[PDB]
Amino acid sequence: TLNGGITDMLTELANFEKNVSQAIHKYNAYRKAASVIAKYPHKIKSGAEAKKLPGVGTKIAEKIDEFLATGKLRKLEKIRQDDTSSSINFLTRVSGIGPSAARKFVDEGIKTLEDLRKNEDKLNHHQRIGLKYFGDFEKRIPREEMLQMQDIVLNEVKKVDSEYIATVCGSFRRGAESSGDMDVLLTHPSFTSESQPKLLHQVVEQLQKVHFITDTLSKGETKFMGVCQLPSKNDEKEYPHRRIDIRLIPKDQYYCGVLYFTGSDIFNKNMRAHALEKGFTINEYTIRPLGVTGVAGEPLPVDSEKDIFDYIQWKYREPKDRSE
DNA sequence: CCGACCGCGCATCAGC
DNA sequence: GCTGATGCGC
DNA sequence: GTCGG
Ligand SMILES: Nc1nc(C[C@H]2C[C@H](O)[C@@H](COP(=O)(O)OP(=O)(O)OP(=O)(O)O)O2)c(NC=O)c(=O)[nH]1
Ligand SMILES: [Ca+2]
Ligand SMILES: [Ca+2]
Ligand SMILES: [Ca+2]
Ligand code: NA
Ligand code: NA
Repeated sequence: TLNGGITDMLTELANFEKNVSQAIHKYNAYRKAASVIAKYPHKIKSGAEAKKLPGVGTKIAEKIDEFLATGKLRKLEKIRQDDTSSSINFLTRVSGIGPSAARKFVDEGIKTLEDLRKNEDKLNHHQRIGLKYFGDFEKRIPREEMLQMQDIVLNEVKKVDSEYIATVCGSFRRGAESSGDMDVLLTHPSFTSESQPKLLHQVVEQLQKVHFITDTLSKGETKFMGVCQLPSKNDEKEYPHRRIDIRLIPKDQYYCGVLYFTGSDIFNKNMRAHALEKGFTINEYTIRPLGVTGVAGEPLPVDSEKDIFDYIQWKYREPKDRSE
């Protein structure tokens, strides 16, 4: 919490730009600034000092000097006191309510969870589920629970067909102590770029059959987004409901997918910048060679995460060591 | 100065 | 009925 | 809002 007041302020400004101004690039600018400042190992003494960090520019340096001298930001103070902005900001915490729906709801006097619960007819299916689990979806997931969730998913997937490959990615695969949701990448040897039906559906159905998956936000042939819950013992309290995504990826793009969806964002960026310096380009699907004039060639064969590191002559980085 | 800032799968809607 | 645009999440 | 061409 060296500069926790500054990072809190920048995050509040970010959330305002995202939810109220509908300016996703300023949201990400403020987020970027807050991240580098949370990494900085000194209590910032001036805006000029922070401005030396990448992502901190002139207007953020100005806000830091105001916050340092006064302990507050009058832009934020006015925003907090604006009832419309505060209601729009709150409503976007419902999964499925974005800035457009939030503003539309607030315009017609729908401002609170109660107002939403009163107006289920004006909600689409996703929004109804987000409202249903409003508190649960904002809880984090302890790693011990993730581990238990991974066991169910891998086991039920194996039960459908032994040849499925399922990998839990995101912050969990990087070894985090808690996760926000569960990210599952699924493949099968029979599904390639140049190619069985219902491959995702059968896994989703089996997980519903054992009452692990409890709700569906969206589902198609390659991506499922829904809700799941660990089973409870007959004497203890039930578990929170959890967000879970399952994506079906072709096997020849699978390990590029695992690489991408493990992250982190900073690590992917560093790994792709290094790939370029070696004459390769990595995206979420493929690694391709670069010709002399920057033309990408055909995708290279990838049987594992390690193959990707080998191509660019990088020693394998363990998922836990991929924070950057 | 000024354009880019990831962009795609799914759900939903406006227009044909 | 269809297609393309958009909101949303990530 | 920040960055870079
Ligand atoms: N789960 C998920 N992630 C991404 C983004 C990629 C790049 C990112 O470094 C990596 C993990 O991002 P994610 O939002 O899952 O964050 P994570 O590190 O898992 O933290 P948390 O979810 O809070 O536990 O996946 C997606 N694609 C685009 O954003 C996606 O559809 N689903
Ligand atoms: Ca995640
Ligand atoms: Ca609950
Ligand atoms: Ca993408
Ligand atoms: Na939302
Ligand atoms: Na997330």
